[PDB]
Amino acid sequence: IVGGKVCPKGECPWQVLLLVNGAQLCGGTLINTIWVVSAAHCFDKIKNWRNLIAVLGEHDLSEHDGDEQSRRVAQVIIPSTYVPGTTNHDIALLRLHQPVVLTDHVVPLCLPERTFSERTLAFVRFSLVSGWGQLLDRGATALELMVLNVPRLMTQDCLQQSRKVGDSPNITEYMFCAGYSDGSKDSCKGDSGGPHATHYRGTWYLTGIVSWGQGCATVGHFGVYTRVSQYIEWLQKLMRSEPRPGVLLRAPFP
Amino acid sequence: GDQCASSPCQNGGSCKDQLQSYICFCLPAFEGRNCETHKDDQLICVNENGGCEQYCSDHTGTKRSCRCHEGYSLLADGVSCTPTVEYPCGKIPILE
Amino acid sequence: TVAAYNLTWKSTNFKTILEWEPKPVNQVYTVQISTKSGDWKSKCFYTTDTECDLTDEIVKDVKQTYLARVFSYPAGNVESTGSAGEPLYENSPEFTPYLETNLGDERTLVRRNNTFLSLRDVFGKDLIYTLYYSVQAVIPSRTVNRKSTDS
Ligand SMILES: C[C@@H]1CCCC[C@H]1Oc1cccc(-c2nc3cc(C(N)=[NH2+])c(F)cc3[nH]2)c1[O-]
Repeated sequence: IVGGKVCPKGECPWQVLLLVNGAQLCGGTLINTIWVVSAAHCFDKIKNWRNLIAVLGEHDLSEHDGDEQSRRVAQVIIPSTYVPGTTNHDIALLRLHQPVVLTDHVVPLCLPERTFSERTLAFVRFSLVSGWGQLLDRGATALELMVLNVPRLMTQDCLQQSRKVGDSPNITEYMFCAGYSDGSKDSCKGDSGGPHATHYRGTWYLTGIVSWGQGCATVGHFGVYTRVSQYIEWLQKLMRSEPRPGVLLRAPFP
Repeated sequence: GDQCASSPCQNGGSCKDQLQSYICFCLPAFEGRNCETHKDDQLICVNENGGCEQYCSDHTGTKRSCRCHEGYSLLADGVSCTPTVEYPCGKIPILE
Repeated sequence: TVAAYNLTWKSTNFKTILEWEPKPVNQVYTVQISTKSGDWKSKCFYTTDTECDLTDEIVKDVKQTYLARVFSYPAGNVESTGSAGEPLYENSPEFTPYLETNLGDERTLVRRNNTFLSLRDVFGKDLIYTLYYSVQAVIPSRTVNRKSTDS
């Protein structure tokens, strides 16, 4: 997170940290004791599928205090429309092997109803993005969970304000931009998969997933988030399905 | 309407004449150039979430209904939700 | 759907109306207004009009700068969206009531404790008048619309 602050211990109770063989993979959000949402590209190169773990209650990556819980990830489900290597349909729904326990340091973020999201949350200006990713582009990742408040933009305004090229894909209806164009704040590498949470009348909801961008805090650029409102149907239907016998599952989308 | 002369300000507003133009000083419940819109008649879900704390549903020829997320129950007022669980989602326990 | 154009703010003694074009042909518009760091609030839901009174919102903090946009929906399908799943819209100019409304003891459309405030209650010492040495109201610390007209 570039230009953020430290999320005081416990103020980001839904934050998940995915690890592959002990190494940081991506961030994730907790929607309920056994389901976690992340970004699909985070699994583009996973060949040690049974070495994938999720940590909750995590704050300070160096020391260990009581509060952390680790569970293995039993299944990873990504849209059938995602293409390894791209940024569209960048969502992954993970089924933990056993549930986590909720405590003051482990609480899920509400997954909102599509209409409420599209119609009300989408117009809340600021949401928080968080993680243990780089603190500057190509900089050092963090140790204490960092959080940043970013303003959201409608694509017309994003396309209008962003500078023409770079390895920048299009902004599809499955993405949205939030951030600053003056290169002061943004999400970055290591934050990918993590949350974009919106606060509406006392509760927090999951509106986006950290997905991609031109560098991190690149001038004339904004951060791009997976628009979760477009997958709620899909998520809910999957979280009510019966376990099917694969670790990586590509589920039909729509 | 025409400037003041033709009492353009509806629903109890007062007109003020300007350089041809006029201004209508509407009453608390109406707004609009000519105090024509009733603030009290736009209880729809696209209008400040219908006043619902969490979910809103609009209904044909009948008032909109507010709802809640799993773990929450709708209260008497018809708009607010309270948690019916320990760790209701989207709540931060140390800030509660 | 076509996007509105020429969004303009018409404001006198804080009565603020936004006006735009075109006169719709089978489409409706909704307006959203905000302050740079505030949430957007919608007004004039699915209207065929080309103007939207925003007084109520801008007189909450006349010293803020507001931005507004008008969405265009085909009539019949108020859930129409474009390639990016959002409704077509266009933004207005920014407006800072306090430094841009036009002037004409006089009361304004600014309200406080359910009543209205007056020109001086709002411009206190930024407001002076002229005689020659007829009257005109002037706010010499403005950039635009510094003087009013006469009587
Ligand atoms: C963890 C997966 C393993 C497979 C290949 C990509 C890698 O993840 C990444 C590798 C390099 C960069 C990113 C990354 N840069 C990012 C930049 C931004 C931003 N400008 N706001 C962002 F939101 C997410 C990003 N994610 C990233 O998420």
